[PDB]
Amino acid sequence: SMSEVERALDVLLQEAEELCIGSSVVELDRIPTALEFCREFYSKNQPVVIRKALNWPAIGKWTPKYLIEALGDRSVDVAITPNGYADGLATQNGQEYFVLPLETKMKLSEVVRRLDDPTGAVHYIQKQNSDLPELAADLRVSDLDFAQQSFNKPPDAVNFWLGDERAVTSMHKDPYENVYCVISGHKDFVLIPPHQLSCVPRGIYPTGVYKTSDSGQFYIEPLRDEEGSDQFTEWVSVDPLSPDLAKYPEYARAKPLKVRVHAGDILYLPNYWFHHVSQSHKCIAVNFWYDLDYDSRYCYYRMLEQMTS
Amino acid sequence: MSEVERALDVLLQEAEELCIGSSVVELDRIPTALEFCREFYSKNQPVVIRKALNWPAIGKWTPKYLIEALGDRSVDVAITPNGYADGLATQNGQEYFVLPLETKMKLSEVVRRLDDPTGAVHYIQKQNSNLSVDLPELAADLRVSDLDFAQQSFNKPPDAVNFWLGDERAVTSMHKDPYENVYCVISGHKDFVLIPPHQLSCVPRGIYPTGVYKTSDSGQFYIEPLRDEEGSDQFTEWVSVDPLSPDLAKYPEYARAKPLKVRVHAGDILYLPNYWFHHVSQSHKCIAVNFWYDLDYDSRYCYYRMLEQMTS
Ligand SMILES: O=C(O)c1ccnc(C(=O)O)c1
Ligand SMILES: O=C(O)c1ccnc(C(=O)O)c1
Ligand SMILES: [Mn+2]
Ligand SMILES: [Mn+2]
Repeated sequence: SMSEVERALDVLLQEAEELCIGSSVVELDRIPTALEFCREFYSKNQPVVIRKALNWPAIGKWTPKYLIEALGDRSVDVAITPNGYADGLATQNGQEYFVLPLETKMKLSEVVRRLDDPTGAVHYIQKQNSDLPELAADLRVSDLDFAQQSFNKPPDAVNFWLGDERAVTSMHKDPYENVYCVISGHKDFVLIPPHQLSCVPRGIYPTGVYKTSDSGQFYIEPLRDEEGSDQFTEWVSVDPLSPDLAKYPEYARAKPLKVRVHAGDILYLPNYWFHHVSQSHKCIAVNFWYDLDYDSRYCYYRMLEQMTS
Repeated sequence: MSEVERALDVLLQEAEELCIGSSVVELDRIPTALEFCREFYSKNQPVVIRKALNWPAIGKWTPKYLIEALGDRSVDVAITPNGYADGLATQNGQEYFVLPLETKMKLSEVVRRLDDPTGAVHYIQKQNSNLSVDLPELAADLRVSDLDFAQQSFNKPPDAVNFWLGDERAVTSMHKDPYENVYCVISGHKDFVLIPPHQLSCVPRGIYPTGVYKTSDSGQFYIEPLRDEEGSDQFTEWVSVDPLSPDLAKYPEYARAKPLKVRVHAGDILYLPNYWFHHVSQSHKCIAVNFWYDLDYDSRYCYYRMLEQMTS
């Protein structure tokens, strides 16, 4: 038999199984109305993927070469890793850390050159925007009103991504509503619903950052507080691509959803959904992050965090 | 405190600090379907809209006009001695959950009994879609299309439409319904006390023998316990507290609860979201109608079932 907290958790999971909560990513051929989106997806905290939804100029024009021609081969901020796991788990001297990317700057064409070398380190570009007007002129952001009218606030962030196939984003959650638009290539998402939290292994790890030495080899440097001892972070311990079900029995009761998002597709990723992200080589994407509007679901989720701490 | 009580403390802290289910929103104008979906339905948040309806009914529906328009036909009426149909009452040392005495009588007969201050409490409260079922001719004095602003968020027709006409002594004890509720007062006013689902742990609940009101040959009311052949009580889980006069010594947990009071006048619309606890009083001969819609399941319902397991 099981504990009191575990009886409560089991009731949650059984009720959500019977009702098939978060059991499928809805597939749409056409952009829904603002009301359809509010009713069927936003208010139900439910992912949706809209196929061939966008006809943006970008979708054709945008490549690394065209971006170099357009942006004037500017200097950008790029994240670098030895293993391709920025914000991810890595071992050193037998200790598993949560490591942050080595963040540096370089010329866009140099980034492109370093993307074509399989032998080198893994690079990805994540630009946190709000030349740049020229780039914004290749996008019809109004096409996303159907979703924005549900959130009733402007994008709190608009990110541009250009990255290596080797760049894998490990499973994590975000306090945002997320509208994701692939421009070039395809992005693979693995999604787990919030309420399955108790089936997702999480641990506490010393946090570090990747650094190069004089010789150019990578190591992990522990991160430390204002003055004194180490810093920690809580992070998903399981690998969705190859779950070790022996080490993590409970993960077998989870139900991950797999969705591939192609150029011209839209993916609504609701707030606090677990996701793991892969992509094709030199995939380009832009996504819009909206601050969430707190409802009782968030409070239940905080409670669930407390129960499964 | 235990792990479960710690988790419940988290739930209540976050909800209180984020102003979740913390008030009834007043509007003077009917929202748009999108506004209603975003601000009230998707948030499971109650809202009252003042002077929202201009139905013919709001002018004309009285005891007399209903006696005339319905040809003084016979109707279902719930009767109690204390005014608590489907409520708790004590007898011979035992607290029972009591079902009302249900009978049929002429509409004019009911009106005569509402005019008796000393009589038993009468209430036309059958619900189970008694307006569409038993009173179709009244439907022409309403305009259900005016509720489209909310109906589009439910995306299904009303699964029930109820008609209420009761005594000021007829009080409905606190309970929850598996429905989205659109409440339209026609005459008089209705007083609601509301508590959000996530405060379930602040609401005491008990298992009670079930009974039903009966009269003796002399006309005295009494509770008859409901039992099967074996002599065993059939039980009902019910809210134990009286929102009007809470007994915080008996029920300390109700201290952390925050009831919301709202009076709904003729022409006002109240949206009572699914599984919201509600207690209902009314003015004398208040007339109301309301529309029940089956709820659309999401993870909140699973969390509420977990909350019920956590507090039993
Ligand atoms: O595209 C990504 O690599 C990525 C990484 C982390 N987060 C997100 C997101 O859409 O939230 C996307
Ligand atoms: O108006 C009432 O008396 C009443 C009683 C019980 N329930 C409801 C309801 O609208 O759910 C209304
Ligand atoms: Mn993310
Ligand atoms: Mn009710």
